[PDB]
Amino acid sequence: ELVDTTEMYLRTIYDLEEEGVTPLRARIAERLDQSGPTVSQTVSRMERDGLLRVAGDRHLELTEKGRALAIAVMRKHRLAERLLVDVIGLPWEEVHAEACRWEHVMSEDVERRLVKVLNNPTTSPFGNPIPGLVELG
Amino acid sequence: ELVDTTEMYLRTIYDLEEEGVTPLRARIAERLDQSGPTVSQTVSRMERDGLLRVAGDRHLELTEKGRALAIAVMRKHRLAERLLVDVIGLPWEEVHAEACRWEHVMSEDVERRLVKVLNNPTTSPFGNPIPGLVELG
Amino acid sequence: ELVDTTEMYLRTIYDLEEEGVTPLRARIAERLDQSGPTVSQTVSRMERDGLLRVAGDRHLELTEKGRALAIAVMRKHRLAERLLVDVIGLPWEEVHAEACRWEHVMSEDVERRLVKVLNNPTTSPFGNPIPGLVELGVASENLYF
Amino acid sequence: ELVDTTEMYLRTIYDLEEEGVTPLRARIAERLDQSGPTVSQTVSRMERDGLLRVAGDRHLELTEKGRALAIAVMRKHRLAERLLVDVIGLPWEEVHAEACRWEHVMSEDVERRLVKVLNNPTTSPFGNPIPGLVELGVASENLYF
DNA sequence: CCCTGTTAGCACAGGCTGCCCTAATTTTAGTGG
DNA sequence: CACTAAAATTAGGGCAGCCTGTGCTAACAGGGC
Ligand code: NI
Ligand code: NI
Ligand code: NI
Ligand code: NI
Ligand code: NI
Ligand code: NI
Ligand code: NI
Ligand code: NI
Ligand code: NI
Ligand code: NI
Ligand code: NI
Ligand code: NI
Repeated sequence: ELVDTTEMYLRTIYDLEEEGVTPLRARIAERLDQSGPTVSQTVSRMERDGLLRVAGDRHLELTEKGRALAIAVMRKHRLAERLLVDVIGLPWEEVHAEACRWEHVMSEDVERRLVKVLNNPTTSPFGNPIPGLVELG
Repeated sequence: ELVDTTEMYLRTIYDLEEEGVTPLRARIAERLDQSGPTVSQTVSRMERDGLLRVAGDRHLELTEKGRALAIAVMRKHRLAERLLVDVIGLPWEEVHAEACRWEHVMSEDVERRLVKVLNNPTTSPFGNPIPGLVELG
Repeated sequence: ELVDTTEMYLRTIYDLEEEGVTPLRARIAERLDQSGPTVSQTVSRMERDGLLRVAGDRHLELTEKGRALAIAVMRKHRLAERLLVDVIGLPWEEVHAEACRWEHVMSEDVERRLVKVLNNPTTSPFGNPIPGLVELGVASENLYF
Repeated sequence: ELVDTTEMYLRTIYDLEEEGVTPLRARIAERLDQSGPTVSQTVSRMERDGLLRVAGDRHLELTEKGRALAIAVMRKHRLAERLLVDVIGLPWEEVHAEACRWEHVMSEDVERRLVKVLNNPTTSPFGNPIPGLVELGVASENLYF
């Protein structure tokens, strides 16, 4: 359903920072409609796997490793949204729902093909900036 | 890694019908590169859920329900292939692999849009036909 | 350590009714020594599961189902208490605490058999009446004037 | 359901030593009707708490600490079995089941009273030896050749 | 040997509920001003 | 009302202990070049 739990967690956190709200496990429990214990356990794993940390104040902070992955996903997300509006012609309202699944399967090759095809876009079809276009190459 | 195990088993069984090769479990192990025990388990799970059934000769055959579903995943896989070649301009030797993943996240909404935008396609860029177009709408 | 939280909440509520005190989430807090937030949360599950209802004036009331269980656990508890004292010879100061755990594991089969071997007791050795002997299936009520 | 998971695991492994059957997580899954992943996760927990170790060949081996506790539970189990047969008269088919729950709530105080009241039983009504009475402190090991 | 499969025993990811906590805050009830 | 003590909630956790899906090797079974 999430298609890829880990990435959804990484991207959910990114969203939170973007939204200005403090990233805590409760914020994720709500947004992904999953039990409290599920988020703790999924986050533990991501911690175990050097993707993030739970600070002393229980703040969620991404590691360099994790922030790299998170960016990659948001980048695909927003490239997806673009592709869906400019080219495919999917109605405004459903573009996000669709991209939420696509972000998890697009390769970086297609990403780079989209940059060309879509005319060096720098923003989602909503004003939202596209992260890490530089590292994409 | 398959993204969707079930759907991949379905499309694989479909491919085997298309190619006219005898549909055995050993056949799914080779292509999906899993172990005999692994594919037997998963198959009997799909049997449990009424997607397929093992005959007397151990022939895996799709149910009514299971056939429909497969057609739909093949429809996606190949429309994805069209889009990746005709529009995105992804190199040829990589379009399948990419669409192997995209097939599992595409919405029918996106499918109907592809039909229009791709100018009523009937085949993947590789040649093979695209099924389920009528069922689509 | 409670062994069964739910049965203990019910039995607690029943002790309180026996004793005369109004049954509030806050009494359970003090009896079972648990945090307020915990006691409210546990009570929601029991409300969810149809064991009790929290009334408009915050009173805790047992449902037919809840009351049934309450008695069945009390009955188990004072039977165990009889056994331990009259048969097993455990020192008094431990027999309640023991019964507090045994109450959560004893079946109705054992209970019935206990009634016969203890020569039809009607009270725990502390004197407190054994409830639910009728619904258990081993006695009928016959009034004396 | 099991009343206390850990103790049931310990006791089940101890059971498997008695019958001389190889102590694998798979056995536990079967006997307690639980999924493999459940027992695996729970066994890690008990490893982590010094109750047992998982050998290189996956054999489950009780640590001294886990063993003491397991004997202590097995002892309660069978003491309770004697009590249910000799004294209470619970039907045979229901006795182990009842004991399977009693084993988890009986104090050692009760175990010692039961040794007296049951005239120093050495065996459960099923024929199986009651282990750990020396540790209980009611007897002394003396060897016969 | 090979092909194809089963049976027995694992791995880990990724879901869940029950039941316990502090802290901080808020709400409900009654005394007294 | 005002003010407070008891009562309860909000907010964010903890840990134990359940589950199914989907992946693996080993060991073997039986049919066959
Ligand atoms: Ni911080
Ligand atoms: Ni979006
Ligand atoms: Ni997503
Ligand atoms: Ni056939
Ligand atoms: Ni293809
Ligand atoms: Ni695929
Ligand atoms: Ni009332
Ligand atoms: Ni008592
Ligand atoms: Ni109790
Ligand atoms: Ni060994
Ligand atoms: Ni037994
Ligand atoms: Ni037990």
